[PDB]
Amino acid sequence: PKEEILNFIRKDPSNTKLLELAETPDAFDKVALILFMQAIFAFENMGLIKFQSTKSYDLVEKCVWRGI
Amino acid sequence: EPSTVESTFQDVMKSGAEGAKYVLQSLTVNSKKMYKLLIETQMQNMQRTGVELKLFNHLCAADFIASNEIALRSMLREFIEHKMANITKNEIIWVPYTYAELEKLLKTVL
Amino acid sequence: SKFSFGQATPRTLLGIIRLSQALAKLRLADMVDIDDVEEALRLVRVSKESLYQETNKSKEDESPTTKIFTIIKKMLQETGKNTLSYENIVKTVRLRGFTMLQLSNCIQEYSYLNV
Amino acid sequence: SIFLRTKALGALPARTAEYEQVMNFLAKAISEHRSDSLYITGPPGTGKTAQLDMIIRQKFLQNLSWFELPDGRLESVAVTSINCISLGEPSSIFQKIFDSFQDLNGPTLQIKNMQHLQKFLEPYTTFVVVLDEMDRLLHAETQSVRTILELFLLAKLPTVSFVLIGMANSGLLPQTIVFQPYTAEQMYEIVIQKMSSLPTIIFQPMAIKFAAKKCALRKLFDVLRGSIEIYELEKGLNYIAKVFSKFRTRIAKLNIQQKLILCTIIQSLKLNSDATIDESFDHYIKAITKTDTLAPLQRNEFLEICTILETCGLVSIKKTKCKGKTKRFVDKIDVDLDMREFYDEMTKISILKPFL
Amino acid sequence: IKSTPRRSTASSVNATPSRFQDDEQNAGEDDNDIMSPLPADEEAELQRRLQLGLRVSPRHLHAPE
Ligand SMILES: [Mg+2]
Repeated sequence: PKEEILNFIRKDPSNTKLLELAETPDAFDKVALILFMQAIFAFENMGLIKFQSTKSYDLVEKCVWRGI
Repeated sequence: EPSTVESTFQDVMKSGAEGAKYVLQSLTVNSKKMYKLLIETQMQNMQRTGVELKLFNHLCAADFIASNEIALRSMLREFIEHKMANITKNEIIWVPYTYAELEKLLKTVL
Repeated sequence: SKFSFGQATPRTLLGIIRLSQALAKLRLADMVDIDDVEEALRLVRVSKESLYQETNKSKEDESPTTKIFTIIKKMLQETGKNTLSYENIVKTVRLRGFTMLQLSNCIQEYSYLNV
Repeated sequence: SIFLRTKALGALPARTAEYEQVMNFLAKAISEHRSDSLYITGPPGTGKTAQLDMIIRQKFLQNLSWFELPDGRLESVAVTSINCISLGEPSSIFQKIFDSFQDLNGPTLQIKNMQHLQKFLEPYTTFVVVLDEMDRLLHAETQSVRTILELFLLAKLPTVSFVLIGMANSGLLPQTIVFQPYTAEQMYEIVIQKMSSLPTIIFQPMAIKFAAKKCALRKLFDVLRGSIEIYELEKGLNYIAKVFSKFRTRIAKLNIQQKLILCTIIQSLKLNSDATIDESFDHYIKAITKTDTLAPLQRNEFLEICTILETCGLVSIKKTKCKGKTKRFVDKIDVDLDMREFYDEMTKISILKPFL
Repeated sequence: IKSTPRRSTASSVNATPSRFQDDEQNAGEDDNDIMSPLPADEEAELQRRLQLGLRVSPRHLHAPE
């Protein structure tokens, strides 16, 4: 959700750098990209996804099937 | 666990938006004018294929920047080292970079 | 090449004869002259040049030094020596129509580069 | 003589914007005794080494001096200069620092890495080091960035007092300062500032302005020094233009026979792209037989003409491989000239047309 | 005012700088001798001074020769 993400990141008034990023209109598009990059690399270390070329980083494959 | 310790050992952020700004800052004044005309001509119609070999020499005829015609190789071998103007003769050049972030680069060089 | 037409078949040779014989009937002549052969060959070249553009350039009027160089090539074809004593080439230039003053300037120019 | 002292030639001219930023980094590391690392980048010729050497030779256990704090105090500051390229191995950079700080009368210990160097700086005194050209410290990504990462961590932890000031070439990150190159007005002030000790100035105010803009600091010194050697060898405004012209021309210096082979070299690369020396010799022979001008040459003497174009700077001969079925090692021929100047010099003689 | 003044005044540029001519000095020295009898725009005159490189001999804002 968009309304719950912006309201949660503004609950820390001690950090002045967190309130400056939420004021930008592209705040929801930047927070979701950071959590997505942290979950993609966490899946590659466990063997869930697989990358193609080295100097590309554009397509991912599947190597784990639930049930088999 | 989000694993914050093991995440600092790989290239998570992984052709260089912030790295290209430091290259033009260390160059001379005349070197920045050569890249400004190439960006404005390439970003004019993103359906223009780019800047042709003889097309870049026509820009010097209206603005005294370079010396003559044989001095084009002195500036072409330096831009390709920093990954900013890839060649793709079918000489039409085209750098693999969109116009979404390229518009902000013109404000910094100005 | 890209404009690869048909092979030079013997049937194309007989077509020029039939076109030249038909041109003599319009002029009421019992003999085919040279003008009928050139007119029949022009219609074949026009139909074959329809693919090429109308851009034709030709230039052959430079300095007369090139014409004198052709006489030197005749001596090298029969012999093939690059000596400095040239007494037979001067007799050939005089029969052509060139002067002796311009001939000395052409020999010295070629002798500097050893030709 | 005034011509002998002119050719031979703590705030540097045209550098007050970066000199205050450099001294500001030491005002918080020596006064508060905090360890921090500094990073200085920029193109070669911006006067980076001349700026750091001027501070040590002015306002600055062997190698012990005193630094003047802005408020007014005194502290034992040790400043040394160690070059990275003037070493044998990049991993042995910790031993050179120990020899430049510890006295020769005491015991000489051996330093292996960080564990042997951090314990020495624990009891101590601000240790200032100047690591010139830190870009050569890498091992030519995991094992490459090892000496730089180890030296950065040594100058970041507290409890010690070790500062690091490096001069590279173009939450614990160093302060990056980009050295701006000298322009026309910046290079003109340094000339008058360096030659201020001379009584008479034989240079013209309009001649230094041309060399300052055409060179936009090491390139400007070679231009001004070349004008003095030229003027003294033959015996102003025209003196600055002769240094930029004495250091289409490569085509006129050749013979008519060498121009015929050169014209056939670029012709074979247009209808065949990748060509070798064996294929270029066959194309040149069949091209001169239709015109029936000049005598042909053998394959052994064909390389003599191509050697003249390589020494002058017109034909580049490299060694690559093939792309067909017989992918073997062969010598390929290539060029590096412009097509605008090539189609203009041979057309003035009006003697060759089908060879172009 | 473009098929004749652009060619007649171009011959005087080869002998005007005593040969270095800056673009900043063109709007202060030639404005009372060349631009006064022949009015022209500042942006249009920049392309005319830069087109001299096509003649080989009459070669930043400076115009070396
Ligand atoms: Mg240096």
